[PDB]
Amino acid sequence: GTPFDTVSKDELAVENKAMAGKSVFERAMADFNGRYPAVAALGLGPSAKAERWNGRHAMFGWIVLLATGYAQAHGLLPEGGMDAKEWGTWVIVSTTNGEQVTIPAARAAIAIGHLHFGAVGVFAAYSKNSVKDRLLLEPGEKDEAPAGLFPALRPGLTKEAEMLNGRVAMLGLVALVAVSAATGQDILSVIDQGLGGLLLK
Amino acid sequence: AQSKALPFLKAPAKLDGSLAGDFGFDPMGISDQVANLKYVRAAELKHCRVAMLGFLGWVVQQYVHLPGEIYAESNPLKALTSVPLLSQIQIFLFIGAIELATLDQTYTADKPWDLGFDPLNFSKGKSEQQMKDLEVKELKNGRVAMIAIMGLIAQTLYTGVPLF
Amino acid sequence: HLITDGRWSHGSEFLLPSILFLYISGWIGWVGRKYIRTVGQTSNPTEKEIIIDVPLAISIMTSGFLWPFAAWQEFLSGDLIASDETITTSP
Amino acid sequence: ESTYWEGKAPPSVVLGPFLSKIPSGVLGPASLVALIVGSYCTHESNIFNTLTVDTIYPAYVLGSFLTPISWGLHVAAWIQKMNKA
Amino acid sequence: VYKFPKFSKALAEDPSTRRIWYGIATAHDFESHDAMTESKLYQKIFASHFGHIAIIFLWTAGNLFHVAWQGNFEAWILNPLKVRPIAHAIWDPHFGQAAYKAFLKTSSPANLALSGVYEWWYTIGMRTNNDLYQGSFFLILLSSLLLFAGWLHLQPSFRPSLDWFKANEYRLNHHLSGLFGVSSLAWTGHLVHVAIPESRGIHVGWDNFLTVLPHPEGLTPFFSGNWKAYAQNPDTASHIFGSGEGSGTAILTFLGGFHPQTKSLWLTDMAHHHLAIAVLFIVAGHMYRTNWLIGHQMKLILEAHRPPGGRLGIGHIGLYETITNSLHFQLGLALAALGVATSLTAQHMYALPPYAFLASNFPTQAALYTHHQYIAGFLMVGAFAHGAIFFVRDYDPAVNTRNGEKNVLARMLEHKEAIISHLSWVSLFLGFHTLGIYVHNDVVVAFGQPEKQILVEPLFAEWIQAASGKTLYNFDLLLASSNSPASVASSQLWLPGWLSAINDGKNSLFLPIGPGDFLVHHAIALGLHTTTLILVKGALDARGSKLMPDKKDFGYSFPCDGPGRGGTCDISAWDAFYLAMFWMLNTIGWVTFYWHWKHLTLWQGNQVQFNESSNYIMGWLRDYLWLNSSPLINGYNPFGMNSLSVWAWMFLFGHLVWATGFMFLISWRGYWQELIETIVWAHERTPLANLVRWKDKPVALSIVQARLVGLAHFTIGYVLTYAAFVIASTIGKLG
Amino acid sequence: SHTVKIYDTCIGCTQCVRACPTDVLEMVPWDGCKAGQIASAPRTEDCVGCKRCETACPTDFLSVRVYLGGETTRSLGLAY
Amino acid sequence: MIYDSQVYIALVIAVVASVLAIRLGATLYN
Ligand code: CLA
Ligand code: CLA
Ligand code: CLA
Ligand SMILES: CC(/C=C/C=C(C)/C=C/[C@@]12O[C@]1(C)C[C@@H](O)CC2(C)C)=C\C=C\C=C(C)\C=C\C=C(C)\C=C\[C@@]12O[C@]1(C)C[C@@H](O)CC2(C)C
Ligand SMILES: CC(/C=C/C=C(C)/C=C/[C@@]12O[C@]1(C)C[C@@H](O)CC2(C)C)=C\C=C\C=C(C)\C=C\C=C(C)\C=C\[C@@]12O[C@]1(C)C[C@@H](O)CC2(C)C
Ligand SMILES: CC(/C=C/C=C(C)/C=C/[C@@]12O[C@]1(C)C[C@@H](O)CC2(C)C)=C\C=C\C=C(C)\C=C\C=C(C)\C=C\[C@@]12O[C@]1(C)C[C@@H](O)CC2(C)C
Ligand SMILES: CC1=C(/C=C/C(C)=C/C=C/C(C)=C/C=C/C=C(C)/C=C/C=C(C)/C=C/C2=C(C)CCCC2(C)C)C(C)(C)CCC1
Ligand code: SF4
Repeated sequence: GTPFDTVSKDELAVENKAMAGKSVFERAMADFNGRYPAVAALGLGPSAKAERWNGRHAMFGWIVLLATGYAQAHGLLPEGGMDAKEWGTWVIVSTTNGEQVTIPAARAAIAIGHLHFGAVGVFAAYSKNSVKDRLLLEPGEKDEAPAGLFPALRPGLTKEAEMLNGRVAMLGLVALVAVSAATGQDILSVIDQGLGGLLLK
Repeated sequence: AQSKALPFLKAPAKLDGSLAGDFGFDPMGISDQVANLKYVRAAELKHCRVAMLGFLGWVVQQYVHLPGEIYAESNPLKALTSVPLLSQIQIFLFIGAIELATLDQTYTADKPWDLGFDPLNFSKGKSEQQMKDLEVKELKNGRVAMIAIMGLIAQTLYTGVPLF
Repeated sequence: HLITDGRWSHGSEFLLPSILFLYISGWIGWVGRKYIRTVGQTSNPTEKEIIIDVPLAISIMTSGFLWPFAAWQEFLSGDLIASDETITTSP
Repeated sequence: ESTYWEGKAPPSVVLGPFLSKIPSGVLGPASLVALIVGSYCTHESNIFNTLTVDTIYPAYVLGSFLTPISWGLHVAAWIQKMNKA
Repeated sequence: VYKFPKFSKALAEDPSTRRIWYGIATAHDFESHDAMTESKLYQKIFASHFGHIAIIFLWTAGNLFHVAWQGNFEAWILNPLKVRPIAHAIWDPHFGQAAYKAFLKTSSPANLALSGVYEWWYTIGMRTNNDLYQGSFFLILLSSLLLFAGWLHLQPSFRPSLDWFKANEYRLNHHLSGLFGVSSLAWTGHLVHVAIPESRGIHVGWDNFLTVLPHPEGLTPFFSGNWKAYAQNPDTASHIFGSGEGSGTAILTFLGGFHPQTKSLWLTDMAHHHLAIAVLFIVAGHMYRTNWLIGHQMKLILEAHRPPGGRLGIGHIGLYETITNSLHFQLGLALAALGVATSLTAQHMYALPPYAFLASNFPTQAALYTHHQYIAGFLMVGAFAHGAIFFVRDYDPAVNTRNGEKNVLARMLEHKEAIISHLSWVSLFLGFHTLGIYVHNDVVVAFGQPEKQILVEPLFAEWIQAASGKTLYNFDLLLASSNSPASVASSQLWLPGWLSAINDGKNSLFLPIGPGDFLVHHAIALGLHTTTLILVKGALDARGSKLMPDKKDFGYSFPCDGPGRGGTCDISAWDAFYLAMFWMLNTIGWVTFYWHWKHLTLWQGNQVQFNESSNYIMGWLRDYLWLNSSPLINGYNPFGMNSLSVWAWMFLFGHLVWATGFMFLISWRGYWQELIETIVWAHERTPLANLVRWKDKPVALSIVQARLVGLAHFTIGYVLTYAAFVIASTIGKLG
Repeated sequence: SHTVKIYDTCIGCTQCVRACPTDVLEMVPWDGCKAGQIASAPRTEDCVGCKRCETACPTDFLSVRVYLGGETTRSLGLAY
Repeated sequence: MIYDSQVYIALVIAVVASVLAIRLGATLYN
């Protein structure tokens, strides 16, 4: 308060000159890697490996969303709800007045398809020695170098092309979710509006 | 004695010389608990800048509005609720994006208020005395604005008249 | 229901049995203490505790009817309480 | 300093640097007057006249607070008297 | 086998599984960690406090959110006496159709809320599932604030020093005045502004609170001094809570007793209470000295307090440095105060229900009382354990001694034998005679002659009840008399409300008592005295005894000193805590059994069943346990199940955990090390499993660890089985 | 490994050394007692903590003291 | 009945409180 020091002189912050320059992206990456090792060494978090994998998944999922819209529009995507007598009480969603509303059968089928794809992913994860691109970084391996604001304009089946397309697809998913939340329509409704009407036709 | 603002009190130990705007004004001795004056000066300057922008926005919203209808509310406190949540969340996200890097910056640096913001280069070529004078101007204007923006908020909450 | 607040009106419920027990228990404690202190000054104090000296035991036991008087004649002489030969732990 | 004491009375420093300088001939009668005033205020707010919402009388309340105080004043009076003051 | 106990290199070098077990159990003993200083200790404790408060606020926010989302708060508002509050929904894949149907409440299977949060939130003025959501949002924001503060105060320039942490006067001034008084002032502000009109049908939310006057005169009487105006026109005796019918305009009143409709304390009474508490604590927060030359230096106060004749030694001279430099002394004091405080909460929230319609919520009443009494016992045992820890590792005889003479604390170790001997005498006295009277009643009633029972009327306690106004025992003492000065003094302030509540057979306010109450209170006294004996003996004998005159050199918790000198099992101070936990559990069990049986008889109406059968043990066993356990055990039978099925499962689960504790307590080590060696040989000498080998050598649990695990099983089983029994019995007996 | 300390109350009666099951204690020359010998603990790495050493100590409150500490495969008595 | 927006933003705010918790957890060291 006055007759003593609240903070000792031996415990004072020192400005980190090691981050001079080092644009916010480099600064954030360095801070994450130094603060959280053993998850940064694995390639997790704000890393080029994680960004590449998430971009691949975002592109594949744009494909999956288009397929789901097509299936819903074209009379596929089974109708009704799951059978509680067949699949237990865990599929029951609510009981309004004497009727049990269950999980829609369409949701169950879509979950099964997503389970197929996620299982493929889990196999590839526990198949590191036989896959071309691993999920995590080996001890020693170093994370590919960030592409930057604009990756190199190298057309074709190149690392830069896949990188750019993954970033674009992830941004598209972010924008799609933002539009759906702000305006209030369904995700497929937003995709239908953003395709003119050629999806849910 | 050593306070210029309260010519009768003696200022606390940490109020001396540098850190422009130092008028010896710390009667409660808050500076005695903080290890340095870097963080409190950073907070004071952030408040000064936010209050300057708030006063300017208060007056402009009183007189000028965007073409859209959602921005047609004249009362700023009523516009706080009339404006759609999308605009406010966008503003908050922009502020938070600016704030996280500066969050890493402030708690460790020697000049946490120095965000490197000078697009027009109003400080390139200025001497040390001129730079200190500019800092004093900024601090004064900010303190006056803080008082003013709090007064505007209070008078709008107490009378409903957003100005005068 | 027993009225044991202390009033003499219901004095035969608690107070009189209380006095009777205090007399009997003081008798027992006094004769035990007297026997312990008496055989504690012999050659084999521990032997006389598993093998009671029945003559001395009978002598002490029938002398307990004066335990209220004996207690307030040994406390006055300082023979009832030890002072500092009692053992204490380290702290 | 050194408020610790082992004699007959504590040093006058335990009374603070406002009561340490009051003569005992002032504290004593003041303590008795405060005790009498506080007892009368307590007995006038209550006991003699039953309390009511419309009758609180900050004088009697504030007064009654002189009874607890009185205790401290005469304790200090004794401390000053024993310390040749 | 390394790097897990980062704080202890001695454990990290252990090649066995003991390293993992001890790494968990020593993580919070910061004083014993490697490379340890006092500054780091206080800073880490500070950050842990911040994280803990964040956890508490997150828990409260979760309760609010789950009541708002899956509860029936809004429906419960319109019919609080018939609608059963819902805690949260259930989604368990293991449910059959029957379990889903039985637990089904409205739209989904859900759990009834026994925490009484519905009544508490309704009383403080919540009427919408959007009010609860706002509270959850705000509490998550507060949790974020506290987490940010905890992170911040570990940063280099924001880590407080030892002087700031040990600044007693500043912390006391601020804690008392700011925390207590200002929080009470803000709570009075909320109570008045929101709660008072909301109980009268006027909605005061975060929009119309700057324009809705809490009182019609509006702060004019406060500044004018006409403070009586805030008490004029209170709520009438026909006021319907939450509605304007029969309401008033007063905000601070004395009424005493309970609301005629909700059977709970008046909201205007509680606002006035908190305002008075706020003023008192704000005043009391200016006592100690700070940077402005006035106040008290507690070192001087402690040093000056030596009786002149001399019976406390040199007084409290060395206590300031003793308490300041020890975190276990302060922790013990805080835990003792908290235990007494939560015992007070338990004892007052049933006699003086503060929340609307909480008196008629019997299961929540029982659950709240049991929960708070168990927490009280835990806190008391923790206070005594930390006192023992202070004796072992923080007590310095030199500081507490001046020129041979010892201060008030050091003298407690001189007559420690006297203290322990007299605690033992009181415990033996109470146990012998309470058990004697109980067994006498057992034998006499069993032989068919109940008239020969020894039944002592609790006249001393009935005297107190009459003193507070109960005209049931014909004492005519202080408030049972209309002519006594105690009655004439408050005849116009709070007696009409208080007398109308104390002299009512439907309340729990000063429940009528008889010989059974006398005997059970003596049993409670015996339990308290024996638990205190164990804890005090462990605390005083912590630094050494005749069997181990260097016990302080072995620390607070060590297994033993070996089989030498006759055997030294359970000789440490930690073992005293371990033994006293059983006695605390037993004493709290007696207290909660007494409370629950008394209130079950009161609610069912057969109070004659308790008054007659509570004087002998078989009466308890037959009429409380055996009688009220019937609804619980029939939560599921070979014919079906009820919503009480989960409580029967928890009953059996508690019994199982209790007996596993019995395993860990009766069977000791040494018998489990050789068996583990046999298992190790079997694994090492079998094909197809030799490919897999352990990294940590499997060893039996240590003696102290085994005692802890057995105690944990015992306590968890105890708590679970009694919670299941009390809740299920109340629910199944009282509808 | 556990810690074993010897105190000058040692009378050199050797009962501790001949009771150690892991050969931790030994008798060394001394001039503080009649026997001219004092117990020593030069091999505490083999100390198991069984405390047989201080069960055989005749001195009043012991002259050999075993303080249990960090555990090792030798101190835990692990044959595996 | 609370809306999807009310629950969603409460979940998002809960996530933010989680990132603040690990930062405190990691700052209290391994
Ligand atoms: C007969 C002698 C005698 C006397 C005078 C006392 C006196 C006392 N005992 Mg004690 N005690 C005795 C025998 C005696 N004890 C025996 C034999 C035992 C073993 C069971 C104990 C076990 C014991 C404990 C565990 C405690 C005491 C305590 C006490 C003190 C409080 C009184 C009390 O709690 O009674 C306790 C009495 C009993 C538990 C029952 C005693 C059993 C019988 C009745 C006594 C033996 C009679 C003896 C055979 C007579 C032979 C004499 C004859 C040959 C002439 C007091 C100093 C307490 C204390 O320290 O408080 C200060 C305490 O905690 N005593
Ligand atoms: C006004 C200023 C102020 C305020 C509000 C606080 C508030 C707090 N400080 Mg704090 N502090 C202050 C100034 C202040 N401090 C100063 C100036 C210092 C430096 C000297 C400190 C140093 C400090 C330390 C070192 C620590 C705190 C801690 C805490 C927290 C305690 C835990 C908690 O939530 O308790 C909430 C408690 C209540 C809301 C009230 C409790 C109600 C009680 C239990 C009921 C009692 C009623 C009655 C008496 C019962 C008995 C019945 C009767 C008949 C006897 C709390 C938030 C601790 C913490 O957790 O840090 C994060 C901690 O470790 N403070
Ligand atoms: C706010 C109160 C508070 C605080 C700050 C502390 C703080 C401390 N105590 Mg302490 N204590 C408290 C209350 C408190 N205690 C209470 C109330 C008791 C009585 C029960 C104790 C009893 C106690 C003992 C006996 C000891 C400590 C020790 C310690 C120190 C180390 C703690 C440690 O290693 O944790 C280790 C943490 C654990 C081992 C986790 C145990 C978790 C238990 C078993 C519950 C988990 C089961 C859970 C309920 C699962 C449910 C089952 C499901 C099927 C329903 C530390 C300074 C120790 C020490 O050395 O002090 C110097 C020590 O020996 N305390
Ligand atoms: C926008 C975003 C990140 C924005 C980050 C910003 C601004 C960070 C700013 C900062 O760092 C700086 C600059 C400086 C720092 O000091 C401070 C901060 C402020 C912290 C991430 C989006 C991230 C978006 C991601 C990762 C999207 C992933 C989508 C995937 C994987 C696709 C999944 C699917 O395909 C499946 C699986 C199945 C299909 O049915 C469904 C779908 C959904 C289509
Ligand atoms: C890349 C992508 C999809 C890629 C799909 C691929 C590769 C599929 C490959 C396949 O192998 C699979 C997987 C499976 C096979 O069976 C099918 C094929 C086809 C063989 C979608 C991107 C989708 C990208 C989208 C939707 C982008 C939306 C962007 C928006 C809305 C931008 C808005 C802004 O630009 C404005 C308007 C103004 C700016 O200032 C601000 C912002 C906000 C930046
Ligand atoms: C806005 C402001 C300054 C803004 C400056 C900016 C953005 C400059 C930015 C840059 O320089 C940098 C940073 C870096 C450069 O490289 C680039 C640029 C971009 C050039 C100051 C306001 C400063 C504003 C001040 C001092 C306001 C004082 C207000 C008062 C006294 C009001 C009083 C009243 O409102 C009440 C109280 C009640 C009412 O009813 C009555 C009245 C009287 C109206
Ligand atoms: C071990 C130890 C410790 C601990 C301790 C403890 C834990 C204790 C406890 C304690 C306790 C727990 C106590 C209690 C107390 C209580 C009291 C003290 C009470 C009182 C009351 C009163 C006094 C009342 C009165 C009245 C009446 C009766 C009527 C009404 C009114 C009036 C108020 C008047 C410590 C850490 C410290 C240190 C070390 C050692
Ligand atoms: S423990 Fe005692 S006996 Fe066993 S080895 Fe170490 S010293 Fe010798």
